[PDB]
Amino acid sequence: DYNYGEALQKAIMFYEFQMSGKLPDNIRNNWRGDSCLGDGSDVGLDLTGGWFDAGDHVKFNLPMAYTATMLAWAVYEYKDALQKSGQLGYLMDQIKWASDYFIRCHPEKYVYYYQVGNGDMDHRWWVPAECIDVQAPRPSYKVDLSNPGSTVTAGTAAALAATALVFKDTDPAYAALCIRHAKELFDFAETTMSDKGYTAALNFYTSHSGWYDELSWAGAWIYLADGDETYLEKAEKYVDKWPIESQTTYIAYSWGHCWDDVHYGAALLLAKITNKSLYKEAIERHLDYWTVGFNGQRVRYTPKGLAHLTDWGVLRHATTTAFLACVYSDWSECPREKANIYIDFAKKQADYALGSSGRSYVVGFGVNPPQHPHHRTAHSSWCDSQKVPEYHRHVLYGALVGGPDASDAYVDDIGNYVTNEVACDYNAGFVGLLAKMYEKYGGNPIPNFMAIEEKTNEEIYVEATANSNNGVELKTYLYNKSGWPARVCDKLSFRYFMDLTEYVSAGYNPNDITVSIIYSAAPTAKISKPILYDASKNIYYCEIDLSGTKIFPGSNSDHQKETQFRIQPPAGAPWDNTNDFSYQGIKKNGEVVKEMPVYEDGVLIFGV
Ligand SMILES: [Ca+2]
Ligand SMILES: [Ca+2]
Repeated sequence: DYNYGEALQKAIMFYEFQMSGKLPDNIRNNWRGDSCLGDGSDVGLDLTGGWFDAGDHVKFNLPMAYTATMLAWAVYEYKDALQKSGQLGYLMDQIKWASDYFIRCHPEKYVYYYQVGNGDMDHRWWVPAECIDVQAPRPSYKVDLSNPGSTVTAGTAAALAATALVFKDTDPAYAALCIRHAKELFDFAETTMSDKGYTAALNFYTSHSGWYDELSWAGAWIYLADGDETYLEKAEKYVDKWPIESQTTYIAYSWGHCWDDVHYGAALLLAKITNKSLYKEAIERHLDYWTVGFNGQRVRYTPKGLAHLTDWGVLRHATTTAFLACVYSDWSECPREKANIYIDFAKKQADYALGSSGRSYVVGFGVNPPQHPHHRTAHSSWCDSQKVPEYHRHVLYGALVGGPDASDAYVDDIGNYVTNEVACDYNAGFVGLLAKMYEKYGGNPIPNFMAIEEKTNEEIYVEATANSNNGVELKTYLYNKSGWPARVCDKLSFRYFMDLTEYVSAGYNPNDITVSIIYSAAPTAKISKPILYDASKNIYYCEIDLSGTKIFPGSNSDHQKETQFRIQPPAGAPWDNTNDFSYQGIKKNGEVVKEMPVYEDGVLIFGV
């Protein structure tokens, strides 16, 4: 059988790679650093934190809130299994990472920021998370009473209520904070009944289904968190506003639970809360359609057994429905025959994602996993190209990709933003599915698993050429191809070492040597007079300081800065470049000159 504990371990770790903001020191990788620390600065608020949505760096709160709710749902249903796997703490930390962010986005009762970053502006740049905020502004978008967003506020209410539910025993004060914000956001959504102000997510996370399903979703979670029947009643109030399967009176059943349709999960929760036939029949009708069929109709299946609802995020849909199948099949009121059908269906969808069709569709897991997920920071280009490097510098452990077509066909290409898309909501229900599969079938996680990668290219270094000319003239490029993690540097300098024995032995003062910047792409570039390095051997160096100029792996030729400079003695003084340490290195290998060491804020970071 497949190792569900390892899969669960990695599916949860995936969210660490999506973290935005000032990162905790207990992350388990060496290739994510601080990012987007100025989020919210355009409106005078701290709106850092949360997750980047997909392979981009926009923070879309509707799918982010959906994700957090689903992860908390996994905790709620499968806490003990998650504890045993060793991953419950990390999952809870990720849930709180998102929820802390939602709370900051809600500075007053009827004002909610639902997006940080602009989709069109953000997606123009194929650069790592640690550099994206240098390339374009990241505006903060909000809804309020004059420009409302019932769908996203209700969605966030559900996330904070679900967070309160799972934290109320271990952190009563935080749960009380979450539940208050939840009820306020619910009232906000219910008061406005409109998405008129929810515009910044157009073409990315538009709500075609509206907010009535979200109101039942949020109401049910609020009730579960603190037992307020006022919100269960409101949740049931809006059931008759849910989508209806056309040509029938049935609650819609032929799609699936996802970020833009939560009435499937809402029906399941309301079923367990009230045991009412309406909800039990609705969810059974849905799960039947996905398994054995309903009234002569059944979801499409690939020849190799994948339930194939659509071509967009097909594995996201199959694994999420499987999760719901797990929850309902574990319920005592679920008819036994179909409890077995449902859980058998859930395992097969889990096993398809993990490799039953011949390859894994989970990055970094199993047999022949995808290697080119459509993900900027895991690829980690230093020059704003999907094609450079031609392989990902990092392994996005645990990422469930979009998946194959209805014939099980699939191509692993970074440019296929459909088959190789990855996203927060793709892994959300997946985590809960793997929790149940671990609870039932086991599979040992990797002990103390850490995503500490080997650095496969030199991050920061000088490339240089030189020519002798009554002294020396240097043409240098100071590179920042950092990757572990990518980072912006603005305090970089390097040293050029010389042996001035022939010069000082002839009676000349090193301070009369001319040092000059000829040209530099760094406007702050400066060069020091010779500095004594070894009084016994008359070794000196000149410091070329580019502090003040950003050098980072991004676009606009920012991953390198050219500096041309000259070091020339007074006319007539002896000069021998051939005994100069840095000159010798340049002529040995100008590509990477260890003999011109690089310093960041005065600390050596490369070279001898
Ligand atoms: Ca909706
Ligand atoms: Ca010399």
